[PDB]
Parts: sequence; C-alpha cells; structure tokens
Amino acid sequence: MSSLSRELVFLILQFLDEEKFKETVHKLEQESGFFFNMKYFEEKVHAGEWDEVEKYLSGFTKVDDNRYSMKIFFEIRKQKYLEALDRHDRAKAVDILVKDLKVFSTFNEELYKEITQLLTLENFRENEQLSKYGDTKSARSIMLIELKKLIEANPLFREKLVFPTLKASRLRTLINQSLNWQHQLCKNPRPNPDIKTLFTDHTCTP
Amino acid sequence: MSSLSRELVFLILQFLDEEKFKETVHKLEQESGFFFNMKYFEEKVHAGEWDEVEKYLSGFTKVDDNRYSMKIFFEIRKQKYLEALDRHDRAKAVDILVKDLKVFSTFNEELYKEITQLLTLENFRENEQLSKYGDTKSARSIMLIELKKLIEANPLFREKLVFPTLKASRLRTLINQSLNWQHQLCKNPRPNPDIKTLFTDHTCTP
Amino acid sequence: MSSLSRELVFLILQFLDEEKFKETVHKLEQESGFFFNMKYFEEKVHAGEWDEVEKYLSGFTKVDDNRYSMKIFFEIRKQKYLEALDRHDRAKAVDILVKDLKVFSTFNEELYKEITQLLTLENFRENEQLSKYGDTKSARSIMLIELKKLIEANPLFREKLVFPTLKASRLRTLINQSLNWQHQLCKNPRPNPDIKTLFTDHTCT
Amino acid sequence: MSSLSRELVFLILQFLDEEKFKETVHKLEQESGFFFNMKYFEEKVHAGEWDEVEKYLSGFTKVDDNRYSMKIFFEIRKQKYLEALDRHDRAKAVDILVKDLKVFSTFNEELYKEITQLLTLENFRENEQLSKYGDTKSARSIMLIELKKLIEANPLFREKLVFPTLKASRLRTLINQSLNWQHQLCKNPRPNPDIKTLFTDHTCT
Amino acid sequence: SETELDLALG
Amino acid sequence: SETELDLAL
Amino acid sequence: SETELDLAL
Amino acid sequence: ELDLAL
Ligand SMILES: [Zn+2]
Ligand SMILES: [Zn+2]
Ligand SMILES: [Zn+2]
Ligand SMILES: [Zn+2]
Repeated sequence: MSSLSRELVFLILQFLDEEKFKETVHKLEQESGFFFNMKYFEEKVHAGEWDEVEKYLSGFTKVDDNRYSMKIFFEIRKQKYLEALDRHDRAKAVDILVKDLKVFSTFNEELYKEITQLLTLENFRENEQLSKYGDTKSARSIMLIELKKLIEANPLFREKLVFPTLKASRLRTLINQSLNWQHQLCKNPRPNPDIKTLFTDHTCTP
Repeated sequence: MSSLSRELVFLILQFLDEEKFKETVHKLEQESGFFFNMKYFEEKVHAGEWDEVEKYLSGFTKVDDNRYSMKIFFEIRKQKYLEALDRHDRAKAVDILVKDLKVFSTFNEELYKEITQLLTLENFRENEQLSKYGDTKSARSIMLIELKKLIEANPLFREKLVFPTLKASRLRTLINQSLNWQHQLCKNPRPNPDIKTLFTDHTCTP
Repeated sequence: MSSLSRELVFLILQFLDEEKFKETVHKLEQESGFFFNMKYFEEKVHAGEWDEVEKYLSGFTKVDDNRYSMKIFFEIRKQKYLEALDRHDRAKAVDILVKDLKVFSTFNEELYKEITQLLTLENFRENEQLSKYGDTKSARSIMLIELKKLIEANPLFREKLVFPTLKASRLRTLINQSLNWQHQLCKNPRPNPDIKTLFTDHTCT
Repeated sequence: MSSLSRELVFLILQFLDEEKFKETVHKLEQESGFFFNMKYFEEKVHAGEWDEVEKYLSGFTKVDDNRYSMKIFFEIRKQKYLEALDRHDRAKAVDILVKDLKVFSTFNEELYKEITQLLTLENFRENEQLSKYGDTKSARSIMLIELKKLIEANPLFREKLVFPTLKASRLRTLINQSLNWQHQLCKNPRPNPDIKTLFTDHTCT
Repeated sequence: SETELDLALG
Repeated sequence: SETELDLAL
Repeated sequence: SETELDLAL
Repeated sequence: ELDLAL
C-alpha cells in the first residue's frame, strides 16, 4: 500500500540530504508532494525566486483548490507585480498582470481594476493601502509571515509540514538488513560473506 | 562491493524513474555525477534548453577541465549565439558573446574577434564557413552528433554512460528483504506478521 | 494696416512655399501662429506623425485651453495609445497612458480608469465602445474627420484657417520696388544699373 | 542673379531672428543651405541631439562629399556609439554600428573590426587609444573643438560661416521703401497716405 | 447638429 | 479564525 | 575522422 | 589630421 511507498520516499529524502544533493531533495519533495519544506520555501521567497516558488508550490496545491491556497498565490503574484513596478519595468509589470493576476479578476473584478491602475502612479505607495511598503527586503519578509500562516492553516499541507524523525541513515540501515536476509538464505558460508553488489541477490558459492 | 552509496544511488534512480519523477531523476544524475544520461541530453539539446544543458553538464565537468569538455561548451555557446542573431535579438547575442563566449578568447584571440564580427552581417551565412547553416532544427541535429562523440571520448564521461541493468524495482525488492530480516529476529510472530512502518524496526508481540 | 509684421510674415510664408522650403513654412506657421495649415495637418495625422502633430498644434493652443482643443488632444493621444496596444507594444502603451493621457483624468477620472484597463484585454475591440475599430488606417481617417470639425469650431483657430491670396512672389515684387525707390533718388542716374546688393541702399556715381 | 535672391534669404533670417522665431531660423538655414550657424551647431552637439545635428548638417553636405565631411560624420557617429556603450545599452550600440558606422567599413575594414570589438569590453577605456575619454560632457567638448576645425577647413562650408551685418530690420526698411515707391506714383496724393495692405499695391483717389 | 465635445472612448 | 482569507491590497 | 578539438567555425 | 581612427 502507498502508506508504505510513501514512507520509502521519506527514507530517500533523508539519504539525499545526507549525501548533500540539495536540489534533488527539493525536486523529490515537489514531484512526490509528500513533504513541504518551509525552510526551503522561505529561502526562495526571500531570494525572490518566484519561478521556483510557484513551481515548488505547484507540487502541493493549484491556485483554485481552496481559499487558503488561492490567497497564497495571490499574495505571491501581487508582490511579483509590485517589484516589477518598483524597478520601473512596466513591460514586465503588465506581463505579470495579464498572465499571473488575471485569474483573480473573475471573483474580484474591482480588485483587479485597482491593481491595474497602480501602473499609472508615480509611486504605488501613493495608494493608501500600499502606503507602508519599503523595501523589497522588508516587504518580502512581511508577506512571508502571512504565507506561513496561510500554509499552516491550509488543509492540503496538513500532514506534510513536519519531517518524520528517524535515526541517521535509515535507508542505508535497511539495505544492510537485506544483505543479511539474502545471506541467511545461503549455503555453507563462512562468516565472510563477500557481497558483490546490491543489483542482484548475494549467494556464497557460486 | 566498492561503494554502497554509489550503488544505492542507482537503485534510487531506477525507483524514481518507475514512479515517474522525471525531474528528480535528472537532478540526481547531475548532483551525484554517477551517470550521464545521453538520451536526456539529446532531448534537451534538440529543444534548445541551453541553461539546463549547461547545468546538467556542470555536474560532470567545468568548462576548462580539458580540451574535450572545452570544445563541448564552445560548440553549445556558439549555437546559442547564432540562434540569437538569427531571431535578430542582437541585445541577447551580445550578452551571450560577453558572458558565455569570452572565456574562449584567452586561448583563441582572433577567433573570438571573428565571431564578434558576425554581429555586423545582414546574415551570418555570408561567412563562408557558416554558409551551410539552417534551419535551427537541422543545425542542432548536426551539432548534437558531434557533441555525442566529444562526450563519449571525454575522460570525465567515458565511464559514466552505461546504466546498470536490474530487475524492475530492485530497491523495493531489497526493502522487503529488510522487513523479512527484521521479522526473523522476532520471538515470535503475529500469525501473519504486520509491519506498521519502515521508519523503525518491526517486532512481534501479542 | 494693423500689424506690418503679421502681413510681412504672410509674404515670407508665400516666398518660402514657392522656394519649396517645406519645413521652414510650417515652423513659421507654428511659431507665428498666424496661419494653421489644414492640408499639412491632415497629411501629418494620416502619417501618424504624432510628435509633430502635437508640436504643430502647440503653436496655436494648449491642451486645456478650451473643451474643443481638449477633445482634439484627447482624440489624438487616445489614438496614439490604441495603436501601441494594437502592435502589442505594452511598454509604449503604458508610457503614453502616463505621459499623455493622465492629464485628462482630472476631468473624467473613471474614463481614465477605463482606458487604463484596456491593457489587460486580448484585443481592445472586446470593449463594446471600441467594438467598431480597426484597422489603423481607417481609424485615423475617421478621427481626422472629427478633428477637422473640432478645429474649425475652436475659437483659437477660427479666424486662422484661410490664407490671404496674393500674386505670385509678392515679396520679390516689393523688393523690386525698394530698388526702384533707391535708384530713383540717385543723381545722376545710369539708364539700367547693376545692383550691388540688398544689404545697403544703391545709389549712382 | 539669384545671388541677389540668396541675399533675400539672409534678410528673412534676420527678420525671423528679430521676431524670435528660433526654430524657423534654423530650418531656413538648413533648407536653404546658405548659412551654417556654428553657435547653434555647438549648442546641439553639447546637448547630444544627434538626430538634429545630422539633420542640420544634411542641409550642407553628405557623408561622402569629401574627406573633411566624411571625417565629420565619422567622429559624430563614433561619439554616439561610445555614449551608448557607456550607459550599457548594447542593443542601441549595435544598432548604431550597423546603421551608422557600416558605411565607413568599405574604406577601412580593420578600423570597423576594431570598433566592433569594443562591444565586448568591461569599459572601452580598456582600449589604450580611448583610455583618456573621461566624461560624456568632456568628450563632447573635446570632439566639438575638432569638428569646428574640420568644418572651417571644409571647402563646402568655407564661404558659409559668417553672417553679413546689416542695420536692424533691413527687411522692414526695404518694405517701407516699396510703400514710398507705390505712393509716389499716386495722382492726387494726400501728404499722409494711409496704406491698407502689403498684399496689393497702394493707391490714392 | 452640435459637435460632440465630450471625452469618452467613442 | 483570524487569518483573513480575502483578497485585497 | 579522428580527434577534432578544433576550436573554430 | 583627416585620418579615421579612435
Ligand atoms: Zn552468503
Ligand atoms: Zn514479526
Ligand atoms: Zn541708381
Ligand atoms: Zn498715395
């Protein structure tokens, strides 16, 4: 049952972390969707790596799955947009507005319009709701605090936020047991026994 | 018999491929540097995903590690450059020329200059060496055949190109053996012993 | 009769036009603001030379001088903006929206917002007020017709649209007379003298 | 001959300047090609308005007319290119290199190649010949002094650089004479003739 | 008829 | 409870 | 048909 | 003088 195969993925995650293959760890987290790594998420948000942030999230929830996950994406894309305005790249800002933020217009027509009109301001802090924003470093941090709460309350993350606690190198330990079980079905071995590979079962002679 | 860690990575690679975690497979190939996946490499080259191609390669070699790998990177960045010219994105063509192609000027001065001067042509096919060039589809295919040979000859790739061949799901088979070894140390069993987890050893008690 | 200077500009305009100094003519029309040249205006509007159109207009009226001149500018900058959207140059469209169209917000705040929101549409013809638009060539022509009426009714252009009518080279004709006045005073004359220059008066000796 | 009429252009230039139509003056200088205004030229070069600089020049000479004028354009376009590099706008820099500087390649390939390769440097001040270029402002000024000399030596400009000197309002003075010549032909003159227009000759009765 | 002096998307 | 799940500036 | 480490077009 | 260079 997957209640097993799922555990195996966690063992592999631990192995990967111990061998320090960092990028592989998070791709496996993402593609399996078994464990959401906050520490990693925060790190990418602070770095403003938005493409990776959305890619990583997409392993866990889609934009419209529920109100929590919908605010999560909305907050992320909003910040993406504001930073584009702040670096005065209006071509990119409109691209974000059309590709990323349009999905939210259907249920908030008015908000989308309000966000659109930020394009025409000298500085979006002229908007009274945004009057408090500085600086990119600080805005991200404030937003992140919000994101953590949203994720922690989101039902779709509910069993995914705490890594199981295991002895070191559990997968290596299990593998070693398989060699013991292989050998304990053997014939007349000395207590050597010479193990050639993990790829095919061991035997003593031949 | 030599490296447990190394052998275990292959089992995980097989498992990952069977569970169809595609991206994780190739990050692990890359970060472990144990197996270079030709099929994957060709696929990414044809698609012209250059950032990823260089990223994957970087798990096995740096640009200047040897003349083979140096030719490999040179060819790739050359093609990158030509495609930029061909879509008339001269801003990008110059960016490639400065960031990616400048490293090759040290060993070859005049060639870098000659490549630089392609910018000023109506069409780089006006250069007689490049008169043979396109389409893009075809140039990629031509260059790929060459790259394949360069990789196959490169000392850093030469022993990494062949996947071991295993029964399907060898890792899953091994995992099961560990459960059998765990249980055989039970005094003594449940009638059909029940295994709750992979995380800590199973034992039998009423 | 009223301004020597104003009349003299008209003579110079005619001279310049005859000598085919095209650009000089229209800079003088613009800078003097004595004559607004419709034919030129239409030509420039059709060509979409918007920078020059606004520059030429600027010799006559400012954007907020009156509701006529206000609509004229609004129409032009609106059209400028739509053409940018139509060629999918959103960088330019936003730039126009901020630099050119923001001034009209003071009046219709909501309209400015509506025009702003056109950015997010696949095709601005999805807006039902703009549903009849396209292509560029046609929109310009339709708009030109409207512009002409607006200009013709605008108080600041209203007495400026008709060129006085003169014999060819009236300026050259007058110049000739100044030489006749100069020579008729010299004593004692030759029958047919040579003109030394226009820079200083001729006499004989 | 027209050398007289050519003088008329000069009278008009003075008039235009006195009525403070500045842009019209320089359009007339350009299109007539009779007078090259150094002060204006310098002013535009210092401002880096390259489009207008080349436009004003195009009224006087083309790029290939002679080695003087060819060096003039080359210097202008070089500085244009360097400034583009200096603001790290490589898109524009290459655009300049192909549109503007390519014409000079035919005559000297090697310099064109060397100029091309400046694209790839951290700072073009890495080139030893340009190592001394320390400001946009300073380079322009240095280059400007060079241009003045090239222009003054250019055979096509050589008689075009000094404005003739006239009493104020020479054209207004002449116009006045034309009115005296008109009235002196009047049978029944009133000693105070009231002149209705410059558009058709005056008469009395 | 009186011209349209209004400012709108028309 | 308190997290506001509503979208705005 | 043998080693080509040729760095050129 | 009339030479074309940097
Ligand atoms: Zn054994
Ligand atoms: Zn048991
Ligand atoms: Zn005389
Ligand atoms: Zn009289």
